[PDB]
Amino acid sequence: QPAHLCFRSFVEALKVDNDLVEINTPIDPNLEAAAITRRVCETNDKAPLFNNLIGMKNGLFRILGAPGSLRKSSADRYGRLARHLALPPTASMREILDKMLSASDMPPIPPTIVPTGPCKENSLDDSEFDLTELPVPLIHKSDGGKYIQTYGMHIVQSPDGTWTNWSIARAMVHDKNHLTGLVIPPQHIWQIHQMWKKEGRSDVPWALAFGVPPAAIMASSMPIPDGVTEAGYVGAMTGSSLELVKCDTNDLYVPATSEIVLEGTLSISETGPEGPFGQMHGYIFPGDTHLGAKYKVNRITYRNNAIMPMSSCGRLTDETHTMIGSLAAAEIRKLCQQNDLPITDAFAPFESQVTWVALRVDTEKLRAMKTTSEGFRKRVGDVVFNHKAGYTIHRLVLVGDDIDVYEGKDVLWAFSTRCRPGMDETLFEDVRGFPLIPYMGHGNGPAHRGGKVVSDALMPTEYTTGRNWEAADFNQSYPEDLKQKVLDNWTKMGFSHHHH
Amino acid sequence: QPAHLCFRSFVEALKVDNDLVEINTPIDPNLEAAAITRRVCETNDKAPLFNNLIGMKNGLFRILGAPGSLRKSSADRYGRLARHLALPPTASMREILDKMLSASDMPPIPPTIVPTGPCKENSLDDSEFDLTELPVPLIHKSDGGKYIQTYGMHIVQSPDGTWTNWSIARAMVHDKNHLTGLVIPPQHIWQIHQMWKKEGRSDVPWALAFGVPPAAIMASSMPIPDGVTEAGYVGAMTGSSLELVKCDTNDLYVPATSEIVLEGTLSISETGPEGPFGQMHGYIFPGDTHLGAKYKVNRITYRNNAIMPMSSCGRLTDETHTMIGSLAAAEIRKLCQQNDLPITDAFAPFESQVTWVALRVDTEKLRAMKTTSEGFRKRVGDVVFNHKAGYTIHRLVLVGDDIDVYEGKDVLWAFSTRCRPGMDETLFEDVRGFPLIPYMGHGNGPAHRGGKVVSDALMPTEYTTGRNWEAADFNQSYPEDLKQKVLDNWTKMGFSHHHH
Ligand SMILES: Cc1cc2c3c(c1C)C(C)(C)C[C@@H](CCc1ccccc1)N3c1c(nc(O)[nH]c1=O)N2C[C@H](O)[C@H](O)[C@H](O)COP(=O)(O)O
Ligand SMILES: Cc1cc2c3c(c1C)C(C)(C)C[C@@H](CCc1ccccc1)N3c1c(nc(O)[nH]c1=O)N2C[C@H](O)[C@H](O)[C@H](O)COP(=O)(O)O
Ligand SMILES: [K+]
Ligand SMILES: [K+]
Ligand SMILES: [K+]
Ligand SMILES: [K+]
Ligand SMILES: [Mn+2]
Ligand SMILES: [Mn+2]
Repeated sequence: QPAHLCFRSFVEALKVDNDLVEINTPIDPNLEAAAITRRVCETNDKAPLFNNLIGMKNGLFRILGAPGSLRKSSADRYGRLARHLALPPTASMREILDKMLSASDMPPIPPTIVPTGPCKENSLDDSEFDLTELPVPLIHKSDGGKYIQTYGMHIVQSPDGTWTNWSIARAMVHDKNHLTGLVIPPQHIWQIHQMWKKEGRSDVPWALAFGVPPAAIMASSMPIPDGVTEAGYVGAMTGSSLELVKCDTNDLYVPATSEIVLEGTLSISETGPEGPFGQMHGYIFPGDTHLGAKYKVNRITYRNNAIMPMSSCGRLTDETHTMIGSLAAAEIRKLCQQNDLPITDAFAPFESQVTWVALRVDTEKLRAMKTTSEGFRKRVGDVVFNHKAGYTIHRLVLVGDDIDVYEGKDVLWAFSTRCRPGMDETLFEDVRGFPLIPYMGHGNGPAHRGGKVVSDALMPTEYTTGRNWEAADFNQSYPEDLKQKVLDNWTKMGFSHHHH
Repeated sequence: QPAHLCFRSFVEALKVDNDLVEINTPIDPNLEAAAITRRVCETNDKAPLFNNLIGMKNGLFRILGAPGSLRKSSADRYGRLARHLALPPTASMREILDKMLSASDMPPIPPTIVPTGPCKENSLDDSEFDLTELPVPLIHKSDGGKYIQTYGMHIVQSPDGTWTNWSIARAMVHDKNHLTGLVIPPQHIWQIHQMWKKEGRSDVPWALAFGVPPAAIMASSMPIPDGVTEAGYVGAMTGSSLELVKCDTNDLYVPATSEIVLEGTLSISETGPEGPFGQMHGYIFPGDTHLGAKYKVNRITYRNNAIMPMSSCGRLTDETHTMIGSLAAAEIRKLCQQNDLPITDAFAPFESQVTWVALRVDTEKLRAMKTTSEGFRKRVGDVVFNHKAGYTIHRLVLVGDDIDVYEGKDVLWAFSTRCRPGMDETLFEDVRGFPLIPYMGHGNGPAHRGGKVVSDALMPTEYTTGRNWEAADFNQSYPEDLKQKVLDNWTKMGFSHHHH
């Protein structure tokens, strides 16, 4: 089975890529696995596969850390992401995001139901498992629980059956048969949960699948539109119908090659303690526990020699940056284009802790609009910040055509030199804010509202007659023939490879 | 003569450091020397010494590029700066800035007049030189003139004789015997020029010395206080009186080992076309020529085999960043401390194009002040932005004790995660602005006023009870014994030197 359609095959791809380290000696899930993984993430090392995890019983479980983190080399920097999508490992960010947006004007390819799959190789009923006895990792020393769920896919369906949503949301072990987790607006898991609550008849049928097809975990991390079933979108993007099996205890369908599947319910009435968790902005607030959603687990099914993917998230760079940020940015690009705004490219700079998105403007189109900064800033921010795709993003940086938004140094250059503080900015206080950013939920103002800004790093002539500068750099401040001479004579003169 | 007291010795130090490339084949001063130097600056390579410059006549001149730029290695990153000051080449930025601030509470050590020096080895009177015939570089392709003066020291004295100022300010060749250059408020060259203009009796006696003692060019780049003679300050910092010789045509005194000295006058009445010049923010605005100050050159004196230092300035990283930014930041640190503000450290992040300064706060002292963000922001910004040392700086970022302000990635982390846009900021519109930033002089508002901000990246409990988070990183989210195990087993497990 191809790597993008089967997690087990993905793992093998990473091996073949010389991008895996298999650790076959005992590793403690209490902090050690996550510490190793954190180090990998801070240094762009190879992904760790823990094949000998202290506490693994009856095949539950091995761990793969850093499944969507960065490689060291520039030439295959995003290679692990490319492997989730059948792309060459040298694929650019633009090519990855274009792949993820490609199904947005294609017909969905609905999934295919099959009678069984690897995810049925083993099962544990209500009398045979205990979630407190599994080798669930403690990821950060101050976490409020053992976070089993950092890279699985929650599966919930609208009461009417018409929309089945796949998404990632964190969850931790509460007791032998329950999790607690984040279910917050405007996320689709929350939107669906609200529909069940309003109906008031039953708890929400639920499954959580770990080690799902890599192309599915990437759509899981992406804010595709409301009411769109991720399975169909993945099918369209990959050109193939996903093979799903029915759960044993409910009528939901899980990917046939899922490593591990939990089946049960998301309560419409109960909560339990959840968090804190060391998260995407880089922080843990020890003791900041709050009531979260509560899931009941009725049944576990799993592959032989099951592997649990884990994100040891926090400071740069991990899946919370590479996937959350980039995929939001992709959707924001599309949203802007659909609103007739002249945006060519969007990216969340890692340097911003994925709280900014830089928007590359087609300034020939902008010129034709005959507008102003004030007007244009307002229009862009109203589009993006009133939409779910803008939820995580607190600063939009508008930049002209000379800036590569996929290069943080060039975004910082433009921001610092072209956007006058105050005058070239519009503040948005009456928009939904992202509370998990420290300056929001642990800050000076309302946790859930405002704190957003559009920073205009377009120069004034970009609205009127065209760019009126050249950069004072090697590329722009010297003619071609000279530059090439300089390069050709560089090592001859005594000064100091793409792949590395 | 020691490297910090004699430019020729500095050049030799760079050789011995294996931090020089001597180019003995013909190099064109029309763009080629500057292009090579620009490439060095963008890649942190070795400094270039052009010993064979097309157009050099009668010993005028060789060029040394990138005299204060960065080295490739982390361990001696600031080694060229350290060599200007007799510091070890592994010196930290904090150690360099502390050295530059060290003379601020010491008695000045006034200079010593000597009867001659190397700078008198050769001379050209009013009938023997022509500045248009020298090998003055064209530094960027769109510059408005050939910028002879990018790393020399202007020497002007108050009418009353009490203050002799040393500073760097750009200047370009106007004609055979004149330069034009920037003389702008609040710079000391401008302050002195104004005193002469108000007296109205004569043009300002002037000299411009190139290849001066490296400890003197660093004070030249630093905004020490009004009325303080740089020579005395350099003397105190170095522990030795500087040896100066009298000019031939006026009563000013130049460093005895100056490579090249121009003597003449700065006009109190004439101007001429000046600029554009590819500058510290990274931009040139082709055609943006404005009237500048005009200097008349009466006499040139020079060393045998004279060497002209040159800054090929623009995008990161060159002397405009490493010296302008850092030295301003140093003076801002002191200023804050003298105003009873609990600032421990200041640095201008290169990522900001040296338009920001990050201010590290002693939060135990802050707590004792029993204040608020709003109040504290106002107080800091009133100090800094009403002072000359704050002139170039448009954003102040306040950060707590966990942040190393000398590390741009940590400043960006804190800014992006701890400062709520709008609410955690105070805008300053009634302060002097720095017009050379593009968003000022080529922007939407007044070129000379406002555009400044204090961004408070202190969290709320830093004002009250103490930091209430841990970072979700390897350093803070795992106990010591585990971290050390992980490190000790890193290469055993199969994962991947300070000097590299
Ligand atoms: C890739 C990844 C994604 C998330 C999350 C994680 C990872 C690795 C962690 C490791 C589990 C951390 C945590 C970050 C939390 C976060 C909250 C809200 C938005 C973004 C991030 N997490 C989400 C979490 N979302 C929460 O609501 N809830 C979560 O707990 N996300 C992001 C979430 O998958 C994306 O926003 C999707 O667009 C949601 O899908 P949806 O559009 O609602 O169908
Ligand atoms: C290290 C360096 C320093 C400057 C300058 C340059 C270099 C390499 C360039 C290459 C010549 C570029 C140019 C940058 C311009 C600039 C203007 C005003 C402030 C900062 C920079 N330049 C200055 C220029 N200042 C101008 O007024 N005038 C100038 O032309 N500076 C900075 C200037 O030396 C410092 O502000 C000093 O504090 C001035 O000394 P002072 O306190 O007035 O005794
Ligand atoms: K999704
Ligand atoms: K702007
Ligand atoms: K000075
Ligand atoms: K703050
Ligand atoms: Mn969805
Ligand atoms: Mn001065």
